[PDB]
Amino acid sequence: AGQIQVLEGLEAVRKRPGMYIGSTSERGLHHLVWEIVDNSIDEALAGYANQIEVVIEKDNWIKVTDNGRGIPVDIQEKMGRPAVEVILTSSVVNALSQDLEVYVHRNETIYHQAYKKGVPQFDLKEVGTTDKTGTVIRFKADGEIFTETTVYNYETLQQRIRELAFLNKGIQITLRDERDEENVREDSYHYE
Repeated sequence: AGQIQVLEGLEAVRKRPGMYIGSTSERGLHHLVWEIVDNSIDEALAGYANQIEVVIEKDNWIKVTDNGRGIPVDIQEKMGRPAVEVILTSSVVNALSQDLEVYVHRNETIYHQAYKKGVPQFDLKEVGTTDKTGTVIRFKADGEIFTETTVYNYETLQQRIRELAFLNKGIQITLRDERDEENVREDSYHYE
């Protein structure tokens, strides 16, 4: 029933995306970034993170990295699935992305899963080791949903990132545009 309810949720979000994120215009595209960054900010507010990095990657992928606890990976009695899988298969960003990848650094281990339109492409796997904790989410917005544009505006991202750092003092939040490898721009904000 659990995994059935997952698939139905994905279908629901992709049928009426504007009901979930306000619009499928440039505004809604940027809302994807906010949803992910908001979750990292909660982890800092909980006492466990203090650095968030947003990278606009080649072809308008977005990568958001935080140094929090890592999304948990323990198998849920609820779903029989890893917690991270449950969390990400119920995410609007994941549903509205053509592709999305997660790397969790936790338990001295790096765990990876990938998704398309919210559907896991393989079971969560151990890919490496680590001495850090945190979460990396990389996604590519689905152009079948975002029919006007899938191109981010640096100044839009910058203005809100600066506002978020000012509002949440002590969190370092960095924005980097890597879309043109010959001119990489970075702005980093850290209030008191």
